[PDB]
Amino acid sequence: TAYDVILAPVLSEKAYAGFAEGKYTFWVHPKATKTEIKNAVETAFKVKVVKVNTLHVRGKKKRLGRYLGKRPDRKKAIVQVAPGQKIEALEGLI
Amino acid sequence: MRKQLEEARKLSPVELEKLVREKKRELMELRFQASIGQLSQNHKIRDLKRQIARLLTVLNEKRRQNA
Amino acid sequence: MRVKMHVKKGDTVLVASGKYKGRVGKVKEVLPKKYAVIVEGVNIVKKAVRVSPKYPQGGFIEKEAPLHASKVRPICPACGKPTRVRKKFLENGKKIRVCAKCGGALDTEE
RNA sequence: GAGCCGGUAGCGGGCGUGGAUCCCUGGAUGUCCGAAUGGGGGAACCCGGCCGGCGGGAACGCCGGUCACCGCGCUUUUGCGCGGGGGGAACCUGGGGAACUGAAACAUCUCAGUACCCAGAGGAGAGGAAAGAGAAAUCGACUCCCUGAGUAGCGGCGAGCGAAAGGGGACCAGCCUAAACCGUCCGGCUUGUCCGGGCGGGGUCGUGGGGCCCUCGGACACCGAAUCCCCAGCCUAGCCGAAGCUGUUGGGAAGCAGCGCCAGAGAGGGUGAAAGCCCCGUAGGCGAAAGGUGGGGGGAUAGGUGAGGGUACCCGAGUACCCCGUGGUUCGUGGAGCCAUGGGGGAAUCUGGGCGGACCACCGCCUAAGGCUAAGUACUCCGGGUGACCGAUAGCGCACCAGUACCGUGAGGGAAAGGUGAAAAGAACCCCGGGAGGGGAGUGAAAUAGAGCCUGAAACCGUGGGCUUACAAGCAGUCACGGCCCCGCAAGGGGUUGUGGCGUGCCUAUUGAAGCAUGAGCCGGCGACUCACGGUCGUGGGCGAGCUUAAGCCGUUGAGG
RNA sequence: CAUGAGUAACGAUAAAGAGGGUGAGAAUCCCUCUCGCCGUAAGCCCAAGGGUUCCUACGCAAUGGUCGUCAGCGUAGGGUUAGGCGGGACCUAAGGUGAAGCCGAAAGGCGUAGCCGAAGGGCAGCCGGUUAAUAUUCCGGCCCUUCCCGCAGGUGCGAUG
RNA sequence: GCACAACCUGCGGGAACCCGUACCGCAAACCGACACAGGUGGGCGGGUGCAAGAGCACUCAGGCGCGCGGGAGAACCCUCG
Repeated sequence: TAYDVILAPVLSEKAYAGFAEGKYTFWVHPKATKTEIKNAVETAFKVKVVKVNTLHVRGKKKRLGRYLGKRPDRKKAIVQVAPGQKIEALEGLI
Repeated sequence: MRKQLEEARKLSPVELEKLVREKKRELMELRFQASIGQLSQNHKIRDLKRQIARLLTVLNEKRRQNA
Repeated sequence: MRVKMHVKKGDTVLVASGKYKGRVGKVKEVLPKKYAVIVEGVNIVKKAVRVSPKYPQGGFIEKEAPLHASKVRPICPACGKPTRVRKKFLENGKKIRVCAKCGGALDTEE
């Protein structure tokens, strides 16, 4: 309770280009306030929170032998930089 | 790391505070890892979580003792 | 054959079997006594995978089932297992004693 | 005690004899919904006001601690400090309370105070020390069982309905408060001498209590948890613990055989086909803990009980009682009593007042219009165990991703599917093929044991073989015989039929059926005269006086007395 | 598990024919070429309601009323982000709730006030460009919105009665 | 309270969260248990011609070709001359 962390980067393709020049996209604690995004963002990666937007998605179509389901809840949020800093290794990475 | 049980015993306010906080960050590191080293990681994840968990068990014990 | 058991890594005899030739019990569960005597398996003529040689057919088949094995063997083979008399301060020593005796002392051999 | 990262075994990585898996008891956050209560709201999601915090400060926004409502008592000012509420399979109290069907109609009546809506206390409440019984100069709380008679009786006296004291049994504490009088006291009003409310002695058990006079009196009684300490019963973890191997037919043996074995423990299951001596911490007996629960046995804690006469009396309920309007009760309107209340009347302090006999004269009875609770019968969610209780269409419907699939708007309804094998060794590999799937190799004891895969029949469709069939009119058939073919030693026995004789199919309800009356699609599994008492007649059996409920007791077998 | 039955039927008389292609196989997929029927709809569009799916990639034993190398089918992965669009962060009627209050054997009946409660009120942006896929949400050009800190200038300012 | 730090007004600075789009969507994805010719709300409804016009006939864009095919084509019901 108060363990700041609240996310998992958007290893997502399309989301790549943004990482590429100025914005970055990730999966975030389905719940964090957008200002929550700004803070986790800022103190976490020592940056400059710019433009913080959000989207959400649940799962559809998972057949399980004799019964079925479709998954849980994956949350999406995108935040941009001010200069183009931080996330380096992450980005060079994927 | 029963030994860690010990360190635990050892620290207090702001201490345990930033300890568990930073450690937590560490596990974040893990979260990140969700697609890199991985293999020997496993444990950093499960155990690390158990560890920090303890961290909390303690804070509770101590400040609880308090108020 | 329950939450409780017989010998462990141990080294014992096969009565009603096909081998009898006792030996290393590589592993033994807690509930299904499931124990492997490394005394009779097969090949599972493997996947056809490169998992086993790209030209496969697994070798060490050894899941030991039946429980007619005569666990424990001191200078004596088929014997049940005793318990204790403690003898020393805090002494469980559920070693195995009957006729001959064996307790699997933490030394020279299991 | 030495292995585990739940059901997934697989991947990819691990923790642990410096008690790791895990069994238990108490621990910590303990998301959002749900009584919800800080506010709202189509719940499980959006809002807000106070102190703390961090960040880019202010605005933003999270952790956080935060803030209904109720009535309840306390300082009228804490509105501080409590209570409840919200549940719950059945049992339970009261609240309110119905047609069927019976009475072969049916309006009294009946099912019944039953079903159901409700409110609510529990772990069980219910009732629970007598204005009782009952008539003997008798009993003695309340509750539940057997019996009391299904008589006493209630009634279109009709269908029907139907007690109570006693006796047998079980379980056996009894205890209290306003009850002006005491005095005390504070408030009173208004002052003297009324009421109000606190302390008490009084604080009625089967009758006194108070105030005056005298005899008084100087250690055994515990609660309904008064209360505390314990052996705390258990909770779930515990522990031991009896004796065989050789052989041998077998894929097997625990089996046939040989000899050797145990037993205060031949209850059972489990170990490749049926073990006391192999698996099982079981019957043998014993085991055990610092938590969560108490009856016992005893202590202490013990509020509070526990004397005698005398004397002008004042001191348990605001309505007893009587008129009608009604409930109870074995009572349905009646000669109809007692308790109980809706209307109007409308009082007695132990010469008191209801009660036995509508009522009147008697004796007798009990002591009313307040309070508390244990203990013996009920109930079944949940645990344990046993079953001339069930086997996968019976069992809970439900034996395991069935209260879910799926129909309905909601209310609501409400399936199916259990097993491969002994163990996975469950199928490398070669061959037709897009694939499935098909022939081989290996499996193996079998794979006509091969993945919906045990046992795996009937129905129906199929491949081959035997007899049979194109001038034939018949449920069917079937008696006869002749031609085929079959096992055959013959006797002859099989199946097959062409010729001919004679032949209206079965069930139900019918005076009456072939039915053109009907039932009938075909196979398979389900599918319907019982149980409890009363009785009643028989008749198989014990004594003529014969037999024993409710219970107390002994009880692997639990043995019957 | 049979039976009419391999007859009745394929959901509209808005017709289709070719060539080449890909394929284990293509009347029934892909391009392209001839051709008919819509067109006032068989248009697009917002909304509702559906809630997967949409896309991209493999696959077809089930499913389409046969096809089927096609799919809204199966397997996997990725896909919608907005101070200024919408709705709440505001308003309210009918209308529900309901502190008060009146009222029932009980459960409730009625209910001002305040609240909840609407494509009815009110409010600050548009267009051109970019993804397999979303846009006035992304990018860009252009045009604003309130609220907070300040400062600068200006005032009886200061409810929501 | 204000009034010396309340409101009206410029410039600078700084802020602005919650839930929403995919696509179907006069319809094989919404309602009829079916890829059921039924129904289901508002937005010009391109054009020619017709006196007028969302009706008419051919078309614009844009949308198709209903999803089982080939075949001779006699009875006869259908539809129509």
